[PDB]
Amino acid sequence: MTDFLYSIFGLLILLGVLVTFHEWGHYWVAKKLGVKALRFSVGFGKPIWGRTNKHGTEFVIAPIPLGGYVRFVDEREGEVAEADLPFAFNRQQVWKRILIVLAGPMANFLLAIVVYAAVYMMGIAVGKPFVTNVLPNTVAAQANFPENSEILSVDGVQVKSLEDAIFAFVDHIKVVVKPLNQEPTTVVLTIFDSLGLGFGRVNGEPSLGLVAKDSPAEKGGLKVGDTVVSVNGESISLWSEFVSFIENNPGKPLELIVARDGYQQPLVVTPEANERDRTIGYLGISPAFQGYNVINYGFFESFGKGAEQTWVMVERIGSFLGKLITAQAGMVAFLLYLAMISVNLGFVNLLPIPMLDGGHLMYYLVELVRGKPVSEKIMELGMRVGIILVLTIMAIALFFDINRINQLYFQ
Ligand SMILES: CNC(=O)[C@H](Cc1ccccc1)NC(=O)[C@H](CC(C)C)[C@H](CSc1cccs1)C(=O)NO
Ligand SMILES: [Zn+2]
Repeated sequence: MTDFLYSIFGLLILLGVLVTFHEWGHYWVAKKLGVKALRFSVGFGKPIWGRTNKHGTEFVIAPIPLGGYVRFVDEREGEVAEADLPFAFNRQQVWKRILIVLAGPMANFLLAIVVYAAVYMMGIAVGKPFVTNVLPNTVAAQANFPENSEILSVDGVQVKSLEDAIFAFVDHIKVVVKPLNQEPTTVVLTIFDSLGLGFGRVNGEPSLGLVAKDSPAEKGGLKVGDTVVSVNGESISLWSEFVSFIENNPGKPLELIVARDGYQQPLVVTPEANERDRTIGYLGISPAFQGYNVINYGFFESFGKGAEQTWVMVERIGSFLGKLITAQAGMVAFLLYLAMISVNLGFVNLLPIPMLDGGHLMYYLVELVRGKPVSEKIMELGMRVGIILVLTIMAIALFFDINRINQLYFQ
Protein backbone atom coordinates (compact mmCIF):
# COMPACT_ATOMS: atom_id res chain seq x y z
CA MET A 1 0.00 0.00 0.00
CA THR A 2 1.93 2.99 -1.36
CA ASP A 3 -0.88 5.06 -2.89
CA PHE A 4 -2.38 5.32 0.60
CA LEU A 5 0.70 7.31 1.66
CA TYR A 6 0.45 10.06 -0.97
CA SER A 7 -3.35 10.08 -0.68
CA ILE A 8 -3.55 10.66 3.08
CA PHE A 9 -0.57 13.01 2.78
CA GLY A 10 -2.47 15.21 0.34
CA LEU A 11 -5.58 14.96 2.52
CA LEU A 12 -3.75 16.07 5.66
CA ILE A 13 -1.95 18.85 3.78
CA LEU A 14 -5.23 20.15 2.35
CA LEU A 15 -7.07 20.08 5.68
CA GLY A 16 -4.17 21.59 7.60
CA VAL A 17 -3.68 24.40 5.08
CA LEU A 18 -7.38 25.30 5.02
CA VAL A 19 -7.88 25.24 8.80
CA THR A 20 -4.58 27.02 9.45
CA PHE A 21 -5.34 29.84 7.03
CA HIS A 22 -8.87 30.32 8.40
CA GLU A 23 -7.60 30.52 11.99
CA TRP A 24 -4.70 32.73 10.88
CA GLY A 25 -7.11 35.14 9.20
CA HIS A 26 -9.05 35.37 12.46
CA TYR A 27 -5.86 35.76 14.51
CA TRP A 28 -4.12 38.28 12.26
CA VAL A 29 -7.15 40.53 11.85
CA ALA A 30 -7.75 40.51 15.61
CA LYS A 31 -4.06 41.23 16.23
CA LYS A 32 -3.92 44.12 13.76
CA LEU A 33 -7.11 45.55 15.26
CA GLY A 34 -5.73 45.36 18.81
CA VAL A 35 -7.20 42.13 20.25
CA LYS A 36 -4.94 39.73 22.15
CA ALA A 37 -5.34 36.05 21.28
CA LEU A 38 -5.24 33.48 24.08
CA ARG A 39 -5.26 30.22 22.10
CA PHE A 40 -4.71 29.24 18.45
CA SER A 41 -5.97 25.66 18.16
CA VAL A 42 -5.90 23.62 14.94
CA GLY A 43 -7.38 20.13 14.76
CA PHE A 44 -9.14 17.89 17.25
CA GLY A 45 -7.70 15.30 19.61
CA LYS A 46 -4.65 15.49 21.84
CA PRO A 47 -1.96 18.13 21.29
CA ILE A 48 1.00 16.90 19.28
CA TRP A 49 2.60 20.37 19.18
CA GLY A 50 2.42 23.35 21.52
CA ARG A 51 4.28 26.65 21.78
CA THR A 52 3.48 29.93 23.54
CA ASN A 53 3.95 33.21 21.66
CA LYS A 54 5.65 36.28 23.11
CA HIS A 55 2.15 37.74 23.65
CA GLY A 56 1.07 34.72 25.71
CA THR A 57 -0.77 33.22 22.73
CA GLU A 58 -0.59 29.41 22.87
CA PHE A 59 -0.42 27.88 19.39
CA VAL A 60 -1.43 24.22 19.68
CA ILE A 61 -1.70 21.53 16.99
CA ALA A 62 -3.64 18.22 17.22
CA PRO A 63 -3.40 15.37 14.68
CA ILE A 64 -7.03 15.25 13.43
CA PRO A 65 -7.46 18.40 11.29
CA LEU A 66 -11.23 18.82 10.97
CA GLY A 67 -11.64 22.17 12.73
CA GLY A 68 -10.06 24.79 14.94
CA TYR A 69 -10.57 27.98 16.86
CA VAL A 70 -8.91 31.17 18.08
CA ARG A 71 -9.82 32.10 21.66
CA PHE A 72 -9.20 35.79 22.42
CA VAL A 73 -9.26 37.83 25.62
CA ASP A 74 -12.94 37.94 26.55
CA GLU A 75 -14.72 38.77 29.81
CA ARG A 76 -17.61 36.53 28.73
CA GLU A 77 -15.37 33.44 28.81
CA GLY A 78 -13.13 34.02 31.84
CA GLU A 79 -11.38 36.44 34.14
CA VAL A 80 -9.42 39.25 32.49
CA ALA A 81 -6.64 41.08 34.32
CA GLU A 82 -7.23 44.81 34.79
CA ALA A 83 -4.18 45.52 32.59
CA ASP A 84 -5.53 43.33 29.75
CA LEU A 85 -8.99 44.87 29.25
CA PRO A 86 -7.78 47.22 26.43
CA PHE A 87 -6.86 44.07 24.44
CA ALA A 88 -10.15 42.23 25.05
CA PHE A 89 -12.49 41.15 22.26
CA ASN A 90 -15.67 42.49 23.86
CA ARG A 91 -14.10 45.84 24.87
CA GLN A 92 -13.74 46.89 21.21
CA GLN A 93 -16.23 48.72 19.04
CA VAL A 94 -18.80 46.50 17.36
CA TRP A 95 -17.37 46.94 13.87
CA LYS A 96 -13.96 45.67 15.02
CA ARG A 97 -15.38 42.41 16.35
CA ILE A 98 -17.56 42.17 13.23
CA LEU A 99 -14.41 42.31 11.09
CA ILE A 100 -12.66 39.80 13.36
CA VAL A 101 -15.52 37.32 12.94
CA LEU A 102 -15.70 37.94 9.18
CA ALA A 103 -11.93 37.43 8.80
CA GLY A 104 -12.09 33.63 8.76
CA PRO A 105 -14.29 32.95 5.72
CA MET A 106 -12.71 35.91 3.90
CA ALA A 107 -9.35 34.28 4.55
CA ASN A 108 -10.63 31.09 2.91
CA PHE A 109 -11.89 32.99 -0.13
CA LEU A 110 -8.61 34.93 -0.26
CA LEU A 111 -6.64 31.68 -0.27
CA ALA A 112 -8.92 30.38 -3.02
CA ILE A 113 -8.21 33.47 -5.11
CA VAL A 114 -4.45 33.29 -4.72
CA VAL A 115 -4.42 29.54 -5.36
CA TYR A 116 -6.39 30.12 -8.56
CA ALA A 117 -3.96 32.90 -9.47
CA ALA A 118 -1.15 30.45 -8.71
CA VAL A 119 -2.48 27.95 -11.28
CA TYR A 120 -3.18 30.63 -13.90
CA MET A 121 0.54 31.51 -14.02
CA MET A 122 1.92 27.96 -14.07
CA GLY A 123 -0.13 27.37 -17.21
CA ILE A 124 -3.42 25.50 -17.65
CA ALA A 125 -3.91 22.85 -20.34
CA VAL A 126 -7.03 23.10 -22.50
CA GLY A 127 -8.16 21.26 -25.61
CA LYS A 128 -7.43 22.65 -29.05
CA PRO A 129 -10.55 23.91 -30.88
CA PHE A 130 -10.14 21.54 -33.83
CA VAL A 131 -13.06 21.61 -36.28
CA THR A 132 -13.48 17.98 -37.35
CA ASN A 133 -16.39 18.29 -39.79
CA VAL A 134 -18.70 20.71 -41.60
CA LEU A 135 -22.47 20.49 -42.11
CA PRO A 136 -24.38 20.76 -45.40
CA ASN A 137 -26.56 23.72 -46.42
CA THR A 138 -25.28 25.78 -43.47
CA VAL A 139 -23.54 29.15 -43.15
CA ALA A 140 -20.20 27.33 -43.02
CA ALA A 141 -21.01 25.23 -46.11
CA GLN A 142 -21.24 28.15 -48.53
CA ALA A 143 -18.14 29.65 -46.90
CA ASN A 144 -16.42 26.28 -47.53
CA PHE A 145 -14.70 25.56 -44.22
CA PRO A 146 -11.67 23.24 -44.09
CA GLU A 147 -12.14 19.63 -43.11
CA ASN A 148 -9.97 19.20 -40.00
CA SER A 149 -8.77 22.68 -38.99
CA GLU A 150 -7.93 24.60 -35.82
CA ILE A 151 -9.40 27.93 -34.72
CA LEU A 152 -6.85 30.71 -34.19
CA SER A 153 -8.74 34.00 -33.80
CA VAL A 154 -12.47 34.67 -34.19
CA ASP A 155 -13.63 38.29 -34.61
CA GLY A 156 -10.18 39.53 -33.62
CA VAL A 157 -9.89 38.08 -30.12
CA GLN A 158 -7.32 35.28 -29.88
CA VAL A 159 -8.75 32.06 -28.42
CA LYS A 160 -7.02 28.82 -27.47
CA SER A 161 -9.95 26.74 -26.14
CA LEU A 162 -13.47 25.59 -26.94
CA GLU A 163 -15.16 27.27 -23.98
CA ASP A 164 -13.24 30.42 -24.91
CA ALA A 165 -14.61 30.06 -28.44
CA ILE A 166 -18.23 29.90 -27.28
CA PHE A 167 -17.64 32.75 -24.81
CA ALA A 168 -16.26 34.89 -27.64
CA PHE A 169 -19.18 33.93 -29.88
CA VAL A 170 -21.57 35.09 -27.13
CA ASP A 171 -19.44 38.15 -26.28
CA HIS A 172 -20.22 40.15 -29.45
CA ILE A 173 -17.98 37.77 -38.48
CA LYS A 174 -14.27 37.07 -38.95
CA VAL A 175 -12.80 33.62 -38.26
CA VAL A 176 -9.06 32.94 -38.64
CA VAL A 177 -8.70 29.14 -38.80
CA LYS A 178 -5.68 26.93 -39.52
CA PRO A 179 -6.25 23.90 -41.79
CA LEU A 180 -3.87 20.99 -42.20
CA ASN A 181 -0.81 21.80 -44.35
CA GLN A 182 -1.83 25.21 -45.69
CA GLU A 183 -1.53 28.48 -43.78
CA PRO A 184 -4.20 30.31 -41.72
CA THR A 185 -7.23 31.80 -43.46
CA THR A 186 -9.95 34.29 -42.47
CA VAL A 187 -12.99 32.43 -43.79
CA VAL A 188 -15.71 34.73 -45.15
CA LEU A 189 -18.45 33.76 -42.70
CA THR A 190 -25.00 22.69 -29.81
CA ILE A 191 -24.30 26.39 -30.33
CA PHE A 192 -22.08 25.64 -33.34
CA ASP A 193 -25.09 24.04 -35.04
CA SER A 194 -26.29 27.61 -35.63
CA LEU A 195 -23.24 27.92 -37.90
CA GLY A 196 -22.72 24.30 -38.97
CA LEU A 197 -19.49 23.31 -37.24
CA GLY A 198 -18.52 20.24 -35.25
CA PHE A 199 -15.59 19.65 -32.94
CA GLY A 200 -13.62 16.52 -32.18
CA ARG A 201 -10.19 14.98 -31.88
CA VAL A 202 -7.24 16.78 -33.46
CA ASN A 203 -5.91 15.19 -36.65
CA GLY A 204 -2.63 15.47 -38.49
CA GLU A 205 0.28 13.62 -40.03
CA PRO A 206 0.89 10.00 -38.98
CA SER A 207 4.13 11.15 -37.33
CA LEU A 208 5.39 9.93 -33.96
CA GLY A 209 6.44 12.33 -31.20
CA LEU A 210 6.59 10.00 -28.20
CA VAL A 211 7.21 6.26 -27.85
CA ALA A 212 6.64 4.76 -24.41
CA LYS A 213 9.24 2.41 -22.96
CA ASP A 214 8.61 -1.35 -23.00
CA SER A 215 5.62 -0.77 -25.30
CA PRO A 216 4.76 -2.79 -28.42
CA ALA A 217 5.86 0.16 -30.57
CA GLU A 218 9.30 0.24 -28.93
CA LYS A 219 9.71 -3.53 -29.22
CA GLY A 220 8.66 -3.43 -32.88
CA GLY A 221 11.21 -0.76 -33.79
CA LEU A 222 9.10 2.41 -33.94
CA LYS A 223 11.11 5.53 -33.10
CA VAL A 224 10.35 9.20 -32.62
CA GLY A 225 10.20 11.12 -35.89
CA ASP A 226 8.93 8.11 -37.83
CA THR A 227 6.12 8.85 -40.30
CA VAL A 228 3.99 5.79 -41.06
CA VAL A 229 3.48 5.78 -44.82
CA SER A 230 1.65 2.44 -45.10
CA VAL A 231 -0.14 -0.13 -42.94
CA ASN A 232 -0.67 -3.70 -44.21
CA GLY A 233 0.31 -2.51 -47.68
CA GLU A 234 -2.28 0.30 -47.67
CA SER A 235 -0.99 3.87 -47.73
CA ILE A 236 -2.28 6.19 -44.99
CA SER A 237 -2.17 9.97 -44.68
CA LEU A 238 -3.66 10.90 -41.28
CA TRP A 239 -2.99 10.01 -37.65
CA SER A 240 -6.65 8.98 -37.33
CA GLU A 241 -6.15 6.21 -39.90
CA PHE A 242 -3.14 4.96 -37.93
CA VAL A 243 -5.02 4.83 -34.63
CA SER A 244 -7.91 3.16 -36.47
CA PHE A 245 -5.58 0.39 -37.63
CA ILE A 246 -4.11 0.17 -34.12
CA GLU A 247 -7.44 -0.15 -32.29
CA ASN A 248 -9.06 -2.45 -34.87
CA ASN A 249 -6.21 -5.01 -34.56
CA PRO A 250 -5.77 -6.04 -30.90
CA GLY A 251 -3.07 -8.70 -30.87
CA LYS A 252 -2.85 -9.10 -34.65
CA PRO A 253 0.53 -8.26 -36.25
CA LEU A 254 0.53 -5.11 -38.39
CA GLU A 255 3.23 -4.73 -41.05
CA LEU A 256 4.05 -1.03 -41.33
CA ILE A 257 6.24 0.96 -43.70
CA VAL A 258 7.49 4.22 -42.18
CA ALA A 259 9.37 7.19 -43.61
CA ARG A 260 12.57 7.59 -41.59
CA ASP A 261 15.74 9.66 -42.13
CA GLY A 262 14.88 10.09 -45.81
CA TYR A 263 14.37 6.39 -46.61
CA GLN A 264 11.68 3.78 -45.89
CA GLN A 265 11.93 1.28 -43.03
CA PRO A 266 9.60 -1.73 -42.81
CA LEU A 267 8.53 -2.73 -39.29
CA VAL A 268 6.14 -5.19 -37.63
CA VAL A 269 4.18 -4.31 -34.48
CA THR A 270 1.75 -6.39 -32.42
CA PRO A 271 -0.45 -3.93 -30.49
CA GLU A 272 -1.83 -5.31 -27.23
CA ALA A 273 -5.18 -4.40 -25.70
CA ASN A 274 -5.38 -3.20 -22.10
CA GLU A 275 -7.31 -4.73 -19.20
CA ARG A 276 -10.40 -2.50 -19.16
CA ASP A 277 -11.41 -3.56 -22.69
CA ARG A 278 -9.42 -6.25 -24.52
CA THR A 279 -11.24 -5.28 -27.73
CA ILE A 280 -9.39 -2.02 -28.53
CA GLY A 281 -5.80 -2.35 -29.68
CA TYR A 282 -2.97 -0.28 -28.28
CA LEU A 283 0.80 -0.02 -28.71
CA GLY A 284 1.82 3.20 -26.93
CA ILE A 285 2.56 6.22 -29.13
CA SER A 286 1.83 9.95 -29.19
CA PRO A 287 1.37 12.16 -32.27
CA ALA A 288 4.16 14.52 -33.26
CA PHE A 289 1.59 17.33 -33.34
CA GLN A 290 0.13 18.70 -30.12
CA GLY A 291 -3.52 18.48 -29.13
CA TYR A 292 -3.25 20.71 -26.07
CA ASN A 293 -3.08 24.49 -25.73
CA VAL A 294 -1.45 26.19 -22.75
CA ILE A 295 -3.41 29.15 -21.40
CA ASN A 296 -1.06 31.50 -19.53
CA TYR A 297 -1.88 34.65 -17.57
CA GLY A 298 -0.07 37.59 -16.07
CA PHE A 299 -0.41 37.49 -12.31
CA PHE A 300 -1.82 41.03 -12.14
CA GLU A 301 -4.68 39.58 -14.22
CA SER A 302 -4.46 36.09 -12.72
CA PHE A 303 -5.59 37.51 -9.37
CA GLY A 304 -8.70 39.09 -10.86
CA LYS A 305 -9.52 36.00 -12.89
CA GLY A 306 -9.12 33.77 -9.85
CA ALA A 307 -11.49 36.11 -8.03
CA GLU A 308 -13.98 35.78 -10.89
CA GLN A 309 -13.60 31.99 -10.76
CA THR A 310 -14.27 32.01 -7.02
CA TRP A 311 -17.38 34.09 -7.69
CA VAL A 312 -18.47 31.52 -10.29
CA MET A 313 -17.86 28.77 -7.72
CA VAL A 314 -19.89 30.53 -5.03
CA GLU A 315 -22.78 31.14 -7.44
CA ARG A 316 -22.61 27.44 -8.31
CA ILE A 317 -22.76 26.65 -4.58
CA GLY A 318 -25.73 29.00 -4.26
CA SER A 319 -27.55 27.20 -7.08
CA PHE A 320 -26.77 23.82 -5.50
CA LEU A 321 -27.96 25.01 -2.08
CA GLY A 322 -31.17 26.51 -3.44
CA LYS A 323 -31.88 23.25 -5.26
CA LEU A 324 -31.09 21.21 -2.14
CA ILE A 325 -33.59 23.17 -0.03
CA THR A 326 -10.24 18.55 -20.36
CA ALA A 327 -8.01 16.89 -17.75
CA GLN A 328 -4.78 18.55 -16.56
CA ALA A 329 -3.45 15.88 -14.21
CA GLY A 330 -0.70 16.48 -11.67
CA MET A 331 -0.37 18.55 -8.52
CA VAL A 332 -1.92 21.43 -10.47
CA ALA A 333 -5.24 19.57 -10.14
CA PHE A 334 -4.64 18.98 -6.43
CA LEU A 335 -4.28 22.74 -5.94
CA LEU A 336 -7.55 23.35 -7.81
CA TYR A 337 -9.34 20.82 -5.60
CA LEU A 338 -7.81 22.45 -2.52
CA ALA A 339 -9.05 25.89 -3.60
CA MET A 340 -12.52 24.51 -4.37
CA ILE A 341 -12.75 22.88 -0.93
CA SER A 342 -11.59 26.20 0.52
CA VAL A 343 -14.45 27.96 -1.26
CA ASN A 344 -16.89 25.32 0.01
CA LEU A 345 -15.71 25.90 3.58
CA GLY A 346 -15.78 29.69 3.25
CA PHE A 347 -19.38 29.43 2.09
CA VAL A 348 -20.72 26.84 4.54
CA ASN A 349 -19.08 28.35 7.64
CA LEU A 350 -20.75 31.70 6.83
CA LEU A 351 -24.31 30.36 7.10
CA PRO A 352 -26.26 31.92 10.02
CA ILE A 353 -25.70 28.83 12.20
CA PRO A 354 -25.40 29.65 15.93
CA MET A 355 -21.92 28.25 16.65
CA LEU A 356 -20.47 29.20 13.25
CA ASP A 357 -19.08 32.52 12.05
CA GLY A 358 -22.43 33.39 10.45
CA GLY A 359 -24.23 33.12 13.77
CA HIS A 360 -21.64 35.38 15.39
CA LEU A 361 -22.13 37.78 12.47
CA MET A 362 -25.89 37.82 13.14
CA TYR A 363 -25.36 38.29 16.88
CA TYR A 364 -23.05 41.27 16.47
CA LEU A 365 -25.28 42.75 13.76
CA VAL A 366 -28.28 42.72 16.09
CA GLU A 367 -26.05 44.10 18.86
CA LEU A 368 -25.02 46.96 16.55
CA VAL A 369 -28.70 47.56 15.75
CA ARG A 370 -29.67 47.66 19.43
CA GLY A 371 -26.78 50.02 20.17
CA LYS A 372 -27.53 53.37 18.52
CA PRO A 373 -26.30 56.04 20.96
CA VAL A 374 -25.05 58.49 18.31
CA SER A 375 -26.52 59.82 15.06
CA GLU A 376 -24.71 61.10 11.95
CA LYS A 377 -21.75 58.96 13.04
CA ILE A 378 -22.68 55.83 11.07
CA MET A 379 -23.01 58.16 8.07
CA GLU A 380 -19.54 59.60 8.73
CA LEU A 381 -17.78 56.29 8.08
CA GLY A 382 -20.10 55.95 5.08
CA MET A 383 -18.03 58.63 3.39
CA ARG A 384 -14.63 57.90 4.91
CA VAL A 385 -14.91 54.36 3.55
CA GLY A 386 -16.10 55.56 0.14
CA ILE A 387 -13.28 58.11 -0.01
CA ILE A 388 -10.75 55.29 0.30
CA LEU A 389 -12.61 53.52 -2.51
CA VAL A 390 -12.71 56.55 -4.81
CA LEU A 391 -9.03 56.88 -3.92
CA THR A 392 -7.78 53.30 -4.29
CA ILE A 393 -9.80 52.59 -7.44
CA MET A 394 -8.41 55.93 -8.60
CA ALA A 395 -4.82 54.88 -7.95
CA ILE A 396 -5.15 51.70 -10.03
CA ALA A 397 -7.07 53.72 -12.63
CA LEU A 398 -4.02 55.99 -12.74
CA PHE A 399 -1.49 53.15 -12.67
CA PHE A 400 -3.43 51.38 -15.42
CA ASP A 401 -3.12 54.38 -17.74
CA ILE A 402 0.54 54.61 -16.67
CA ASN A 403 1.32 51.04 -17.73
CA ARG A 404 -0.08 51.57 -21.24
CA ILE A 405 2.54 54.27 -21.89
CA ASN A 406 5.43 51.96 -20.96
CA GLN A 407 4.54 49.56 -23.79
CA LEU A 408 4.71 51.87 -26.82
CA TYR A 409 5.15 52.59 -38.77
CA PHE A 410 6.79 49.24 -39.49
CA GLN A 411 5.38 46.72 -41.96
C1 LIG B 1 -15.13 20.91 8.16
N1 LIG B 1 -15.44 21.50 9.45
C2 LIG B 1 -16.23 22.72 9.53
O1 LIG B 1 -16.62 23.23 8.54
C3 LIG B 1 -16.54 23.34 10.89
C4 LIG B 1 -18.03 23.48 11.17
C5 LIG B 1 -18.89 22.39 10.53
C6 LIG B 1 -18.90 20.97 11.11
C7 LIG B 1 -19.64 20.04 10.55
C8 LIG B 1 -20.50 20.38 9.33
C9 LIG B 1 -20.49 21.60 8.84
C10 LIG B 1 -19.63 22.68 9.48
N2 LIG B 1 -15.99 24.68 10.91
C11 LIG B 1 -14.95 25.03 11.84
O2 LIG B 1 -14.52 24.22 12.59
C12 LIG B 1 -14.41 26.46 11.83
C13 LIG B 1 -12.94 26.44 11.43
C14 LIG B 1 -12.86 25.81 10.04
C15 LIG B 1 -13.59 26.69 9.03
C16 LIG B 1 -11.40 25.67 9.62
C17 LIG B 1 -14.62 27.09 13.20
C18 LIG B 1 -16.10 26.95 13.54
S1 LIG B 1 -16.37 27.01 15.33
C19 LIG B 1 -15.72 25.51 16.13
C20 LIG B 1 -15.50 24.23 15.46
C21 LIG B 1 -14.95 23.21 16.44
C22 LIG B 1 -14.80 23.78 17.71
S2 LIG B 1 -15.27 25.41 17.80
C23 LIG B 1 -14.23 28.57 13.14
O3 LIG B 1 -14.95 29.37 12.64
N3 LIG B 1 -12.97 29.02 13.69
O4 LIG B 1 -12.65 30.38 13.61
ZN1 LIG C 1 -13.88 31.01 12.11
